[PDB]
This record gives sequence, structure tokens and C-alpha cells, in this order.
Amino acid sequence: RPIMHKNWDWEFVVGAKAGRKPAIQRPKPHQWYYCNPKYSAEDPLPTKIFPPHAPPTAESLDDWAKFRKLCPKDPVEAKKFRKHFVRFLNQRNYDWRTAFERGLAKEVAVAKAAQRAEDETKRQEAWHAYRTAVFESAL
Amino acid sequence: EGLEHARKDAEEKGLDPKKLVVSTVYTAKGKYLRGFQPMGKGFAGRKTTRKTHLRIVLRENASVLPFAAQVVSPSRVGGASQKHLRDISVRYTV
Amino acid sequence: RPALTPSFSRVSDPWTGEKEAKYAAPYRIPEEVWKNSGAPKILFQDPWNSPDYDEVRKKHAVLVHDYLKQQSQPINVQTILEGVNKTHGLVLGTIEYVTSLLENMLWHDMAYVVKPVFSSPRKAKLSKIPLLYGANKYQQVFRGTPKEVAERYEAARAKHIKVAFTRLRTSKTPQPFRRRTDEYSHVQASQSALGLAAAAA
Amino acid sequence: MKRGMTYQPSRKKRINKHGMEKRLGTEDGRLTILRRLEKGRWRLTVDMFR
Amino acid sequence: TVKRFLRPGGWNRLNRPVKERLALIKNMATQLVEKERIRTTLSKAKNLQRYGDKLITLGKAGTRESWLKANDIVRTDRELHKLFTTLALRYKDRQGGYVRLIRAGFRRGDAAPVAIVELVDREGELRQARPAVTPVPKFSVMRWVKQQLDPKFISEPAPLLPPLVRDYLKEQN
RNA sequence: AAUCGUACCGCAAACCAACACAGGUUAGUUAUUGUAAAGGCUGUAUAAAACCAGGAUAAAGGAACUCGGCAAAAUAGGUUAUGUUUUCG
Ligand SMILES: [K+]
Ligand SMILES: [Mg+2]
Ligand SMILES: [Mg+2]
Ligand SMILES: [Mg+2]
Ligand SMILES: [Mg+2]
Repeated sequence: RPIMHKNWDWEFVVGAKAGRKPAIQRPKPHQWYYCNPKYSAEDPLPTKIFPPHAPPTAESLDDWAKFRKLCPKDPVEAKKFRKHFVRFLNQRNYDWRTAFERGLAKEVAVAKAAQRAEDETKRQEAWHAYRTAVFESAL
Repeated sequence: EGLEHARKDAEEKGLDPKKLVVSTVYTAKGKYLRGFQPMGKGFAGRKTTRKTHLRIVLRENASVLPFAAQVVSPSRVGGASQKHLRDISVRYTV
Repeated sequence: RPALTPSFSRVSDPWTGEKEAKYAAPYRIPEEVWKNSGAPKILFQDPWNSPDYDEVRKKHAVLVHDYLKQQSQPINVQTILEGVNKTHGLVLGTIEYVTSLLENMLWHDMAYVVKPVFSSPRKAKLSKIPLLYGANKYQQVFRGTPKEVAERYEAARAKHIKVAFTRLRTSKTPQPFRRRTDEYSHVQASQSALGLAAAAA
Repeated sequence: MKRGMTYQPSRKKRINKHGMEKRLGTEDGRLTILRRLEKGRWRLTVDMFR
Repeated sequence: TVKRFLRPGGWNRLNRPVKERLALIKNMATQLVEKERIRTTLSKAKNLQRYGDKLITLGKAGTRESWLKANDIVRTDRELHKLFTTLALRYKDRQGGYVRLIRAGFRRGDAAPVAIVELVDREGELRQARPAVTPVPKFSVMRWVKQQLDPKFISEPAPLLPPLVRDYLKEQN
């Protein structure tokens, strides 16, 4: 079994394409796998839950192993300690999405700006050729 | 729509459309959709949607009013407009 | 690729304060011949901006900033214009354009200005003596000349120590805390791979 | 201050205050059930479901 | 004609504050250049006709100062390029009246009046506009009058490059 | 290793207020020097009455207003040699 899923339909992830379960509009971390339009029953199930936004460097994370070592011995403090650890894990899923959305926006803006520069260049080149023809025609 | 429907009815009966006159027109009450709308301080009011029936009767050579409307042509657009051929040299003379 | 004005005396600068166009006709003609003839002006000059309007502006600022770093004393705007043109060629046309570039540097603390001392506000307003500008080797967080920056830092350092101990005395943390937010996702990992390929190439 | 918000729903409160287990715990509650059986109400308690 | 009001400039209020009023008119002016024909309400059409004429005047100027003013009005680079290159040459000899307005009745829902705004010289024009330069008969009182009052009257379209510019180029080369 | 929750709304046109109600509703997180990344949202057609509401500007005078400086306006901030009162802070 792999640790992370690698085959995602990126049109679905960004939001241009509908999913395999259209009734769900905002998949949960454990619902992403079965809402993928490329879902297949032959692929082995990953051993951990990650969203499509997670980086490939998360495969070396072992969070529950570290939690046990930091476990307080007082049950009253232990219960609150565990509650804060679960809160940290859930928040990490939505830090990745925010970085994912901000990172893509910068790439899109750069590409859009580059296209704008090229279009103006072609228009100015075309006009210059027309201007030259006018002078040549008039001798 | 009622005027057109009535005229079609007259032709089927064998009347001349060029001599028809509107001789009777009246309305009649239909079935109403009742409702309620809230007001201030817990009071309430009515919210009703009304409906009506329309009846038109056309008869031949009935007494008619003399009203008649003047008719003009609309704006000329396309190849049928020739305002651009006007000669403006005449207005400079006496 | 600087372009000359229709008077063939200077280059046009990329900013909103430039009121002269760029001559672009295939043949050189005096202004008086074609300006009063009645022909369309767009056949002789380009009144618009270049496709690289923003990039050219950034390049010009670097040239001005580098030249100041090579200087050892504050100088006037006129000296800056002459020095840059001599080093690289005719690339700047007016002192007003250089002034606009300097204002951007002053705002972000990439440069500083030395102002004269006047007895009354009215004398300062009516004064016409040119100003002197310098450059910081690295960006700073305080305004003014190096002497003024040191004075401002001393006041800031005292304030920080005053605040930190007052917080401790009133049962607050001496230094504020936050949480570390993870800003590395799949998009960032692909950017790094792209960057290495560009560097290798 | 605006009035009319005397009801603040709570599922745990509703079961404990008016539930069937509560009605069967006292003699007066048992009499209330019999009164509702005599009148023939289809639902006996707010706690009832199929 | 377009009515003149008491506010600065004599423009319409278009039932909007001045800030939203200017944002709306700039967008519509950009679309008029792109498409050359638009259908809207009578008030927005009257304001757009007068605003559109003054935008063409800037394009005909063909100067650095004029382009700066227009660059704050037009919303798209492609539309701004067309204004100074294509439309500038189109209306070289036409003195005003680059836009026409024709009323087109009332709408269906709110029964508001509507009109059509279009450019006055092109392929696809609703009507055929009068020539930019009016021909003058050779034996008319009009010809004599213009000589006495305006010796520099223009009777036929002029070439892009006048003879003085052509002569200078020939002498140079 | 079984069992129950997992759709959708959640400062709201979906919850408490008879309503698509200018009211009420807990916790956890995010960009931003003088600003502010992501994300989210959007108004029948006009105008050159009286009058009403919420703003702006105003010659000369400056509480003459009024039960009453109501409302509005106003260099508002910091450091001071000296003096006064203290329960000495
Ligand atoms: K004009
Ligand atoms: Mg959900
Ligand atoms: Mg109520
Ligand atoms: Mg006054
Ligand atoms: Mg008094």
C-alpha cells in the first residue's frame, strides 16, 4: 500500500469540473478520495489520509509517535493536551489549501501579464509596417 | 389578443371584417388567490392576487364613433433613406 | 533602446509626466514642416507607451541607485543625470524623471536627502537651492542620513526595553508569540523544481 | 429589550424535562399518561418515535 | 440635441453618484469602440453620444498629451490602439458628428425608452452618412461666398502626406 | 477490527424572533508599517418642485438663542521653571 495518493483529476480539484458525487460541494479530508472522478476500485487504498493539496514531503511525517512522548501523565491535563493536538492536525489541512490557492494565483498573474506584453508588441509591429507602406507609396 | 380572436370568429361565421365595430366590452370577476402579509407590532394584512374575464363582441354596421387617427411612416433606415443626396448650395442664394 | 523626441535633442522617459512623443517616421523631418501641414500626427510619432513599460522603469531605478552607491558624497540631480548618461550613454532625458525615481527610493528607505536649515517656514518654502541625495548600501528601516538613522535607532532601542519590562511587571509575556503557519504545498514543491531547471539551463 | 425569544432549544433538556422516562418516574406523571391515553392522542410524549 | 444641466459640465446624473457615474460611462465608451453599435436606455445613450464624440477628438489629436487623457478612459489596450490608429484615419476630414442616435421605442418590462448609438461612417452602418467634405458646384453662389469669407475652404479629401512633405522627402532623397 | 455521527445552512433568505425581520447567536483560525494576499458579494427607468431626513461650505457680528450653550463648533497631544491644597499617595 502507498502512503499518499498521486492520481488526481486536477480540473475537479480547482473547481472547473464536477466530481463523482456532485451532492457534496466541499469534500472533507477523508471524502476527497471517493469524490475523485478518477476513482478506481483496483487501486490500493493509501495508509493515511491527505488532501490533494498536500506536498509530497508529507510522506515522512509521524505525528502520533511524537504525541505519545509528549503525553502528560495527569489524565485531566492529558485530555486537554490531546484536544489541542487534534486541533493542530485539522488546521494543517487548510494551511496547505491556502498556500495552494495563493501560489497558483501568482503563477496565473505572471502568465497573464506575459500574454498582454506580446499582444501589444504584435499590434505595434503591424502599425509600423502600415506606416512604412504609406511613405513608400508616396515616394 | 381578444380582438384578433374575435375577428377570426366573425370570419368563420361569414361576416366582412372591414365593417366590424366594437359594440360590447365588459369584464367579469374570476377566482382569487388569497394570502397574508405581516405588519408591525404583530398585526396582519391581506395579500390578494386578482383575476378577471374579458368579453368582446363585434357586430356589422353598428353605431360607431367618428374618431380617426393620423398615420405617419417610421424612420427610414437602409438603402431606402436618401437624405444624403440633399443639395445644400441653394440656401446660400437670395 | 531609447528613442529621441521630435526635436532630436533628448530621449523620452517612461512616466506620466512626459508630454513629448517619440519620433518614429522612417525619414527625419523638421517639426515645423509636418506639424502645421495638417497631416495626421500618428504617421510621424508614437504617443503611447512601450510593451515593457514597467520593466524599463525598474531598470532605470537600478542604474540610478548603483551610481549613487559609487558616489562618496551627496550630489545634485543634475550630476546624477550626467553621470548615468556618460557611463552608459544617452538613456535619460530630463531631471524631473530622475526626481520621480528618487521619490520612490526615499519612500522605501533606499536613499536619503540632505535638506538645508532655514530660520522661518516661509524662507524654506521659497528657497530654490537644489537638494542633495545619497544612497544606502542596504535597505534600512529608518528615515534620514546615517547620523539621523543612528539617533532614531537609539530611541527605538530604549523604547523596546521599556515596553518589554513593563509587560513582565504587569504579568504579560515580554516577547509576543504566534503560531507557525505552514506555507509549503504542492504548488511550492513544483516551483522549486522549475527553478532548479532554469538555473541549470 | 426585544422580547419574544423565551425558547432556547436544547435536545438534552427536552428529553430530561418532558421525556417518557421522566413521566413514568412519579405518580403524577403516570396519571398524565393515563389522561392522554383516555383522550386518545396519537403521540403521548415529545420523546416518542418509530 | 443633448440637454444641458446645471451641474459642472452640464452632464446627466444617470441616477448615480459622481464616482459610480464616471465608472459606468467609461465602460460603455470602451464597448462602443469595440462593437460600434449599442442599444441602451435614452439617458445613457444621450450621455454616451456626447462623451463618445469627445473621445474621438482625443484620438484625432495623436499627441502624447491626448493619449494620456484617453489612457484613463479606455479600459482595454486593444480598444485604445484601435482608437488612435483606425478611427483617427477614418475621421480625418469629418468635423464633428462622429456618432448618431436614433430612437427605438419602449422596452417590455419597465416600459423605458431606448435608442441605438452607432458610428457614422463604416461598413454595416444603419444609413449612409453625408460625405465628410461637401462638394461645391463650380458655378454656384456657394463657391463665390466661400472664397470671400474662407479662402482655405476644403472641397475634396486631402492625401495623407501633403505636397510640402512629399517635396521635402524628394529633395532630401 | 464492533456500534453511532459524516449531505446542505451555520453573523444566517435554511437557527431563536408569526416573515427572505436593520434585532439575538458560542469557540477555533488567516493577509495588512502610512495598509491589506486569498476568498466572497452586486441596484426597475429619469430629473433643473414645495417639504422632510443625513452631510458640506459661508461675508460682518459671536450666546444677542433658549427653561437651560439643547445641538453644533473649537490645537485637541507632550515637557516645564514657579505657586496652591492635601488623608503626604
Ligand atoms: K472635445
Ligand atoms: Mg461537508
Ligand atoms: Mg414579532
Ligand atoms: Mg459665518
Ligand atoms: Mg439670554
